[PDB]
Amino acid sequence: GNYRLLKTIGKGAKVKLARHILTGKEVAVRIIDKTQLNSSSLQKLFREVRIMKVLNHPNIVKLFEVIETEKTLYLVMEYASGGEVFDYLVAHGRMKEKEARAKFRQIVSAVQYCHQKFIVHRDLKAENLLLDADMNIKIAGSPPYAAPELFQGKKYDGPEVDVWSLGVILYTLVSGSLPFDGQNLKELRERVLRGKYRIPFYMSTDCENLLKKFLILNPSKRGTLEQIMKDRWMNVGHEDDELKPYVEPLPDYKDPRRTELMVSMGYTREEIQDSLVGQRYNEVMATYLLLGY
Amino acid sequence: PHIGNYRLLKTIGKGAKVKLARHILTGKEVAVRIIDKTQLNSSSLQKLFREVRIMKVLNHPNIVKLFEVIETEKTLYLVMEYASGGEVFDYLVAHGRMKEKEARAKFRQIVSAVQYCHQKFIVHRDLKAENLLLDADMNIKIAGSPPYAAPELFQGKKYDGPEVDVWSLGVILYTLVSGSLPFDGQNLKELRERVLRGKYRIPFYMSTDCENLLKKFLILNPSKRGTLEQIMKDRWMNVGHEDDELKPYVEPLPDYKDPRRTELMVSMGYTREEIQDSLVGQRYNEVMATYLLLGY
Repeated sequence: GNYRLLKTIGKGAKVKLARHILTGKEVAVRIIDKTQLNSSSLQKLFREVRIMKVLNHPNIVKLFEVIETEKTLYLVMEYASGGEVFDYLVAHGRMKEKEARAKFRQIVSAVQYCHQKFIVHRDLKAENLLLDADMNIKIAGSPPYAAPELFQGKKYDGPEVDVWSLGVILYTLVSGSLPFDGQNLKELRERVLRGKYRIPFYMSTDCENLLKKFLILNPSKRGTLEQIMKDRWMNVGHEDDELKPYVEPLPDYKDPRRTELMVSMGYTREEIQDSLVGQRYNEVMATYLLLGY
Repeated sequence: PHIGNYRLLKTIGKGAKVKLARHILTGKEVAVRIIDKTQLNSSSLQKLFREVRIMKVLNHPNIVKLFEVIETEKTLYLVMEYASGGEVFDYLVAHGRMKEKEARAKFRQIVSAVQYCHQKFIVHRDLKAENLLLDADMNIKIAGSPPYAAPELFQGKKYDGPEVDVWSLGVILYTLVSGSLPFDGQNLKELRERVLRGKYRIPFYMSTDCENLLKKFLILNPSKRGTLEQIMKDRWMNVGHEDDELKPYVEPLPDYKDPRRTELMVSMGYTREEIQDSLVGQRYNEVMATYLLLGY
């Protein structure tokens, strides 16, 4: 629709770099063929959509428009033009702790924001953490991140799962490698269940102390992130601004500047209003959003 | 571009490297695996050595043959069978599912090969299809891991037995005939929930024979699973082999005295003496390699 599709940036669903016509703005459009999706995967797709709609945090990709046809679902979102953090590491060794922290602060914020809404990512990879033009985290190979309880036939519901995973993340962020590894599953399981991981000589005690806060075998012995947020390593170099849960900014559905512009385009205030209050994510809403730059 | 007796040709796998090469004195093609041991951490070294001990012993037309080991302090070299036709994985993604007649052909070799390993109390412990290669003649050669895991993994159960391999083989069959995995998910929890339940989708075109055989592999309770030797008697396995049933593989006795080759080797300047010693020795030095490679 409304969007001039530029190149492809992910295949086989496809993902297309596009420019929103009326605003000139760049968006990634995810194009999904529902007809190919088996029963179970469709539920997951729908669940995923419901979640995007509601997430609004600077470090989680923003959803801009959903366009639905019988065969195809299109998702228009924020383009992360910085690649994956995965790459960045393989590119540029380990991160120095100053930089790991910078990134890791945003990650922890994002996930904790999710948590505020009783949403569990349930599957943090680093195939999952993107970066934008300015090296900011944007959130959108899975085994090493699995929590113990997985391998134990334990329930796998909580936020505590995410916390564990973040532990893993931190470690690879600062070590350039996974804490728990193996040439296979049995081994990775024996290694994860033991919980012991190699401390690199260059690690700060502060860092190791924070690692301990995440990677705790017993699930319901794990900090909330809101606690973790108070951790000392997290807040080095922020002596005056400590990490706190992110607070959503208040809805602004009435910006006269854009409403103006949109009337110019032929939208009625009426609908602009309806679409936002509605959180419909129709073209009216996309347009309002994209004029938000 | 040298090492022992091998002209290294192209690279065929990176980041250890694996180089197609031509054994000079015989003209034969071999895949050389070059490993930098300095880079291997403690644990990984044990697994390498363990892996080497095993190769040296395996001798089955559908497991890659080990030809030579060349050890240096930093670098270990493993010279072996080159399977030119790539992975079965690929072949499927290339040419839909296999029809049963063909699934069976391949799957016979696979089950033979694993069972041969079992005779030797060796458990592959990690059958992928990233693991099953094909040679020039579409024969299986044995050398993405999660969907193959047996239940007991996710349950904290011990994970030692042959029974592990059997389950995996179940998975293999299924993908071999369906062109896809019996147990899937967008993630671990789901793949676990799916594997623990055991239920998998039956495709409309599947024979009842086939599904009967699948049931024989994929049984939740580990110590309720056939040996492969039982499985080998299965009806589906043996359709189209009414007169030759799959039985455990019997490897043929050693011949360290092939006059034809010993000859040619003397010609090259090896002493019978040493040819003899290397083989009895199961040294896997250049003398042995050459003997082996002359066996084509």
